[PDB]
Amino acid sequence: MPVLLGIPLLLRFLGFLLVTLFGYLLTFLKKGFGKIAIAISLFLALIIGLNSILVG
Amino acid sequence: DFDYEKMANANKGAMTENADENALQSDAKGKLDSVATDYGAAIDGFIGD
Amino acid sequence: DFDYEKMANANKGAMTENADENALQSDAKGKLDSVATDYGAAIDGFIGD
Repeated sequence: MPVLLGIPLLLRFLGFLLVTLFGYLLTFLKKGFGKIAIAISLFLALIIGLNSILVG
Repeated sequence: DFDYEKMANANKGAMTENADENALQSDAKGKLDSVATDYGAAIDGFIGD
Repeated sequence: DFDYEKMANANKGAMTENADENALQSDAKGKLDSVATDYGAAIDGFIGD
């Protein structure tokens, strides 16, 4: 299906930006699931900590 | 004896550039991959404070 | 004795403009950098109230 000389490269580029940008969203998602790991850890560590004082 | 197929290849050469796919695709990333290291750095530095 | 390479350079000149990269890139920013100073100003003024 005949096309001009530059259209096939505009169509390949408009799906490079999309995969790069959708690649960044993934990186940031994974980071925010690491915050909820730090948070939980902290809480349970403060509980285990108080126990050791009171029983002493 | 017009060389039909010599005029064509002379219209082309005057209304066409040259472009390397894998060079316009390496610069783009190069600039968007510098702003993504400052977005990460920010996030990382808030969870350490 | 058709000057194959004079007709070409006369088709070009009639179906081509002129464009300065660093002038179409300075206006764009100029207009988007005025709406970003009103978005910041807003945020800043809520945290001061």
